[PDB]
Formats: sequence, C-alpha cells, structure tokens
Amino acid sequence: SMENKKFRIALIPGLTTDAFYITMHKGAEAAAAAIGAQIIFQGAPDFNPVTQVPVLDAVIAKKPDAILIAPTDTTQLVQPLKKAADAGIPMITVDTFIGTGDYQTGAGDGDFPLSYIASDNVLGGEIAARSLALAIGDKGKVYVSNVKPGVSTTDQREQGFKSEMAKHPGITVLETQFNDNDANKAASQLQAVYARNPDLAGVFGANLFSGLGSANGVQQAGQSGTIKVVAFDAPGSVVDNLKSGLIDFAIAQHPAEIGYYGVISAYAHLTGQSIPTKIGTGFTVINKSNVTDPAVARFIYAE
Ligand SMILES: OC[C@]1(O)OC[C@@H](O)[C@H](O)[C@@H]1O
Repeated sequence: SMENKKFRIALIPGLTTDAFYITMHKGAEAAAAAIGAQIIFQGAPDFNPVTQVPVLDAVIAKKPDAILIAPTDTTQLVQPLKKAADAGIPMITVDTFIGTGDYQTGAGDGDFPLSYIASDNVLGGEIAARSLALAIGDKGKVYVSNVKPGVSTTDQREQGFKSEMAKHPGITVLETQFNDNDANKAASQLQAVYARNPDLAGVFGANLFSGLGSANGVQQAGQSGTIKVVAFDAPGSVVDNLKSGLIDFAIAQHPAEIGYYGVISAYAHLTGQSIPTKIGTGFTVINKSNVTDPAVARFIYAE
C-alpha cells in the first residue's frame, strides 16, 4: 500500500451473476485496497467446470502473483489448478474446495492449495433444519431443494440438514429435488412436490437460486405462509419475501469476509508469512423482525 510490494491477486468465482460471488468480490477489493494489491477478476456465466477451466487458463496466462478460486468441481479442477501450482503460482480456494478441502497435509492429489476459506457448510445445513423445524412446529413433510450432487458446499448443507432432521421423529424428509442451479426449475419442482403432497409443510433451499425458486414456486401455488421456506443466502429479495411471510428465515453467509480474508491471506503468504489451512466464516440468520436491525441488514448481499 505504502511501502508494500504491490501484488496482482486473481479471483475466479463459481458464477459471475451470483450475488454471493459479487459480494465476495466486494470484500476482496476492500482487502486489496488495504494492502495495496490489484484484483484480477474473471469468471464464467455458469457454475460449470467446462466453462470455468478456460477462464482459469486465461488467468494463469496473466501471471498473477496468487489465485483465489471457487472450484466448480472437487475433482475436475484438480489437474487444471495443479498446472498453476507447478508454474509456481500459489492459491487459495474460497467457498468450495478441491480434493477433500484438507490442504498442506503432505498427501493427496488436491493438497497443494494453501488454504480453504468458506462457511461451515455442514453447520449451515443443521441451522437450516432447526430453523425449518421451528417454522413447521416440529412435524410434517419437508424436502431439500438443491443444486446438483457433488457440489461440495451444497452437498455439505444437505448432509447437515438431513443429519439434524433425523433427530426430529415427527418430520418426514422427502426426496431432494435437484435444479441444476436454476430457480425456475426449483419453482416447478415445488409445484410437483406440492401437487403430490397437498400436506407439504416446508422446504429448504440449499443455495441462493434453490431458495429463490422454491419461494417463487410457493408464491405461484398460492401457498405463501402455509408452506414454510428456509432459504440459504441473502439476496436483496429476502427483504420483501420475509416481510410478506413468503420465507421465514434466510441464512446469510458472509461472502465479503471470505473474499477479504482470501486476499489478506494471499498477501501474507506472498510476504513470507504462514497462513491457516482453514478459515471458517459465519452465518447471520435473518428473519422478519431483525432484517431491519442495522447490524443484520448489512449482511444482505450486494447486487
Ligand atoms: O449464492 C449461491 C452460491 O454461490 O451457490 C454456490 C455455493 O457454493 C455458494 O456458497 C452460494 O450458496
């Protein structure tokens, strides 16, 4: 910044048009300004390793000093990132991981990133389950609206949700509906589940798009406030949807925190400081009442 070496740190999101990654980027720019770095930001328009890897390659060719990336596949991003590693480029994964997400252990094929910075996503799921159980009075039929098997974060949220719900004997967990990150698909799946199950009590959307689509489906079905919704992430729409009763809880991650600590950790590494192999960022649970608490509303995602 002042006497600091000025670095070029790349940030590759999972998806460009996603308020989570947009807000992560905001946090990253704030940290970059603080320690004198420039962010090289580039992403694909879908959460998809086929389109993310060419972006990663374009970024590698810009010879950044470090790479922050949210890999869109735990296995298919390993060898492409390994190329960056072998070219001397240090990296951190944000939000999602490659391998197991256990890094610098000295073994395994996806061991070379320096750190994994993300929410505690299993906990996120357990929190969503407890919130939904509260909303439905601890009985009735529910299901998880999710993206696609194999996405590390949403896999963990579904596991945490199901393990928590197993402790609630009056609750029935119906089959997970996978929407491939498409809110309109999630809405149509809500409609199908509700048509087969007029007694459906609630739904947990395990990421932004799943929650938005599921909520939109409930509204279109005429069941706002009757079918309870717990939505992961906190796009701007949660203000109106909490107010109207369409969703009961939004589980906000802290993407700016993820971005911020990603850039600072890269800077620390580049100046010879050891960094943690894991940093876990928290949640803010937003409801109808506290969404106007200032300390809370500031966690609603940008854009
Ligand atoms: O906002 C949606 C989102 O980006 O979907 C993928 C997840 O890995 C992110 O944590 C976030 O839920």
